[PDB]
Amino acid sequence: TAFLWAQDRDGLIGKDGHLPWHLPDDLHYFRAQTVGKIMVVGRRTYESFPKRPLPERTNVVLTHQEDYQAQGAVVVHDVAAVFAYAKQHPDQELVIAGGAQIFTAFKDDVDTLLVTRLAGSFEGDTKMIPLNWDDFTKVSSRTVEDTNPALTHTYEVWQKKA
Ligand SMILES: NC(=O)C1=CN([C@@H]2O[C@H](COP(=O)(O)OP(=O)(O)OC[C@H]3O[C@@H](n4cnc5c(N)ncnc54)[C@H](OP(=O)(O)O)[C@@H]3O)[C@@H](O)[C@H]2O)C=CC1
Repeated sequence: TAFLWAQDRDGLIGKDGHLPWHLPDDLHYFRAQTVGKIMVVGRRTYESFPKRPLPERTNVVLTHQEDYQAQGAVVVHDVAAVFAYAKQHPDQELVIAGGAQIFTAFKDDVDTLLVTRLAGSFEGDTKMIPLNWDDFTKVSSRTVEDTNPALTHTYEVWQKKA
């Protein structure tokens, strides 16, 4: 399983349950990556989905109550069950597009970590938590140069190391 997330250089992920900055460029990449794979997105996150719904994709909506019905994605209230499901299908890749609470709960045990850095900065009421360098290491790093300083960003991939 792999976790994909993006955060501002200053230390911001979003605000009012929405993305203050618009980067369709990076978003297209994320959408393409999740193609042919099962991904789980938190309900609060779903509210931020700027390009919804997401047809022709195995998306699952995460909610507190199993009884609650969600459209476009399967509703599961058991965090442990999702993990076991992925374990059952090792061949299938798992990608998580939030929410932050979900990220935190599964932050301690993640096989693949995806980190996106933004050259620009945005103001918001949500700040990203501290990252343990010892817990994870970067397998490789990629540099992307855009005309606008804010547009330019660096993409890196981290994996668990013994
Ligand atoms: N740095 C980053 O890349 C990330 C950024 N973000 C940003 O944050 C926003 C979402 O974060 P935030 O608003 O704090 O809320 P979350 O998206 O983290 O909220 C998660 C929701 O999932 C459901 N849920 C949580 N825990 C469980 C559980 N144990 N069992 C079942 N369902 C569960 C709940 O739904 P309910 O209570 O509504 O039924 C809960 O409100 C996104 O819209 C985005 O803007 C989100 C993820 C990652």
